[PDB]
Amino acid sequence: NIKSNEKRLRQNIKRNLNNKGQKTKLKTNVKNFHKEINLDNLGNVYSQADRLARKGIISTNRARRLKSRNVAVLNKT
Amino acid sequence: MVKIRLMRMGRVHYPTYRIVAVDSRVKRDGKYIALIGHLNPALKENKCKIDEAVALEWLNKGAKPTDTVRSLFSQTGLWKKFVESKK
Amino acid sequence: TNGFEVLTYIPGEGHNLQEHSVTLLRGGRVKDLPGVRYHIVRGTLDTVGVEKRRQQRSAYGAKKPKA
Amino acid sequence: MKYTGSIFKRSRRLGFSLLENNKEFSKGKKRKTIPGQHGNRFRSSTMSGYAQQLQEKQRMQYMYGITDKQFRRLFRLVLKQRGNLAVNLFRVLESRLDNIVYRMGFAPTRRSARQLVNHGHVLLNDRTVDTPSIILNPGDKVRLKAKTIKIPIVKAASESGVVSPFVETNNKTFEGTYVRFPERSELPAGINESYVVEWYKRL
RNA sequence: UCUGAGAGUUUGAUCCUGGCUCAGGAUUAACGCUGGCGGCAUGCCUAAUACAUGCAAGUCGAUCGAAAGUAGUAAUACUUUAGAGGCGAACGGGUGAGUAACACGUAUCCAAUCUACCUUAUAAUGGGGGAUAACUAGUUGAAAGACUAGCUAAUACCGCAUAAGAACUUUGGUUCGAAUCAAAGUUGAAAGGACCUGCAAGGGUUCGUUAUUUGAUGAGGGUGCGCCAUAUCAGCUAGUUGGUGGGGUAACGGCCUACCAAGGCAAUGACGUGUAGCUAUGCUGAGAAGUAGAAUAGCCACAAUGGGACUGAGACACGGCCCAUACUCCUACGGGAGGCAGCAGUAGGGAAUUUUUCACAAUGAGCGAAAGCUUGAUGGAGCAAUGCCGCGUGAACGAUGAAGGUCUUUAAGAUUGUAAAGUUCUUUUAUUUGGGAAGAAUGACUUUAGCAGGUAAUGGCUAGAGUUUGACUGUACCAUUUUGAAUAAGUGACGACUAACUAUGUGCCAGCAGUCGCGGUAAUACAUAGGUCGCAAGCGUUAUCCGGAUUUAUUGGGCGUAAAGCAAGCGCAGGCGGAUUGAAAAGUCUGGUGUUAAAGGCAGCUGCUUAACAGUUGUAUGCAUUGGAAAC
Repeated sequence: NIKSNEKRLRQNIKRNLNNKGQKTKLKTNVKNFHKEINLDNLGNVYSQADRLARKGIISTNRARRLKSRNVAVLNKT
Repeated sequence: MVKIRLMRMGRVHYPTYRIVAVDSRVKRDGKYIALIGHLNPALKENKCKIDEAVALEWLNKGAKPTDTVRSLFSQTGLWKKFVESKK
Repeated sequence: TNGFEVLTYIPGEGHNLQEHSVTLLRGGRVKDLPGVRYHIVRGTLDTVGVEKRRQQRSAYGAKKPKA
Repeated sequence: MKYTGSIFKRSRRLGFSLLENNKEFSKGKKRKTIPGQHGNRFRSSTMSGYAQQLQEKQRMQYMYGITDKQFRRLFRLVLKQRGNLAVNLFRVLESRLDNIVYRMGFAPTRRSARQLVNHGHVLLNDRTVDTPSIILNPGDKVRLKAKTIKIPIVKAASESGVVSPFVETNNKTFEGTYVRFPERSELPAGINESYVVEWYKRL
């Protein structure tokens, strides 16, 4: 074992927890948008996705793909 | 970052460097894209001719010289034809 | 050193085969003996080379004699 | 080994004077039979092409003081270039520094000349040499280092020396030059170089 | 313009068919014998067997608080970071087990992709919140620790304000799904450190932040063609084939999913078997090419074995994590720890393949404004005749010819043999002395001097200056430096192939042998002696590859009697196939373009005292695409 790996073992855990907390709130917002459809809910979804789009938690192309498939169901009318 | 580095091509006790336009994540004396003159840093008095053709292109589309490459870029006047054409 | 068993002819004048003596082998055909297709490197681990050898001194494992 | 034991026996069997003409010039009632206990009658009974070709090979390389592998390297190197084969090969063999020292006449024998060359007594083109296999080209200047002239063996050769026209020298200043390539008829012709040159199908 | 050598062996003797063997090179070679030096290269191919042991990627205080230490009366200033935080850790090292396939070579498209540090250019670098290391106290153990409660700061995190343009959709028209415009809606941006200036106000510089617009770069996906044997492997495959809706993914996609149908690959070799990292290249060949994939380089795969996933932009991570499996080690029986195929080294195997060696001096990489740090990458030294090359073991003179040996057979002589003895000469090497490099005509370092974007200052650029930096290493090397022929030769054969012949002994016995074959009392083949010759610091033997071998015959073979025409016939598929006219143009030929890494091969040249060797320039080849031609 080398010293400069278990330090990374400490740093990774807290941001892992934080990123999981963000991912699950993205997911619950997306579930909210399925169960009821309106501009406000999906706008919250756009904002919530862009929060992580700043960072490297979610791949940005995933964010755009999901918001595109959500405007797709917005286009029901 | 693509770096202009040195490549010790030669026998023991006799380094003979070809100046190389190589990426940062490449080992010593590895494959590269374009060739930049050569060097024999044992013979003095202008034994260090360089192409001057594609090196300026490399610098103009991203390149990072090193201290021994800084030396060669100094005498030949690469700086006075590079940093002014930069503006 | 593997599982193979081979016939083998000894060189020289006399030998030191010792009935479970560890030896070393050498190729080479022998016309006189059908089946036998090998020789012993003489001068090896156990089979001591033939003494009183002064011509070419390489086969039969004899060192350079004192002048 | 780079040195040979006996030299007159070589001329005996090879039937070629290692010296100019004194190899078998009745020195101690000098003879011409083959050496060993069996010089009585082995005149010519198994004269094969291979036998005589070996004969010319050994004749060619004994009077030059060479050994096999370096001679093979010389043949390969001379084969690398373009021109005629035998004469260029002989030019390369006459481009040896010690052979040119002998042709200078500064030493009585090629062996003494070779020792003097090895021991640093010879300086070439204002550069000291220690390799008897240097390749001399036309227009190359030679001196005797301007040093170690006080040798009894170098003197009587230095004044008494045959100045061949293909290499010129100045006796007192001990300066020489390799101006022109020696000609086939200029050097001893008891060697049939052809049988040697097509004796090598090595490449 | 390149270039093609044979020979012995079946017979009483001959010609032919035909097989074997030798004459040539080459090795990651080993063994026997011998062994002086120098230079260059190379050094487990067996066990991807297991490992004692030491070192292999860390850096940063001009990020943070705090701790410790030093000068200080204090204020304060300086040195290190245990920890938090930034980057690096995914490169670089090693090995070739697996993999017979888009793994590789190679040509391509990604209207299917993404890419931080690097690059052009733009907008802003505002203000708050809430947290936690360390610390303390406790529990607790020898320690590793772990857990419990309070305390903190940041370039750690999270909201809020406005988004230049983005991101995505809404509407309109544009062009041959792409791209660009206009308007609308929703949505998201930071972090400050150091410094100059400024009484201040505030302005600015350097380092830093986010969003942006080109790229460079790297990675990934797909296709063409090529890239082993085997039919003593005939069927193989059910996410398999195709469609529909959704999800998923950097993106395409049965990738998955819910529904429907049974399809698809296969004699032009499916599926299976065994084999193997592929390529450049090495050895051989004149060549078509045979052959191994050495050092090394591009690509690929792996990290005791088998799975999983976080984080990171990039790993499913060689010295990161979890789990399981097997092995081992330590212990205070409570528990732990590990993964040498990194550099050395050990055990085993093997016939066999090395120092538990020095230094960042140079290249480099990483961090750090900068000093500087780490580097068993790298550069060096030690060992090894393992290979290639060079140099030595002296030299001149010196005889009817010293002595001895052998033969002759002895009482002639010849060989040894100018070889020797002897007289003189020099010293690479041997051994002293003194001088003593280049590599480091680099670079960082900051005073200087100026320029130049912008100012008040600050910082870069250009030239100089200096102290500077060597393990190598007093190294090579040089210098009429000391002495001294002194400090250095073996090896194989001598019947023929194939240069080299006599004697003694042995007497089908001991033994020799690549082939022919030698010896049963005169052996040039056995053993030795003498002599001779072939190589020589190497010589021989064995093992493997190509050649000769036209002995797998495409170049380049035959089938009556030498191996070889099926017992014959009907015949699918396939191969080949009359003449004439036109078209297209796959082949076929030629024109352009792109491409086919370096090293290596060839040739020239340059530099090593010269080859060995190092370097420079030029040099083929194939493929894709594009213009033609139109005999066949």
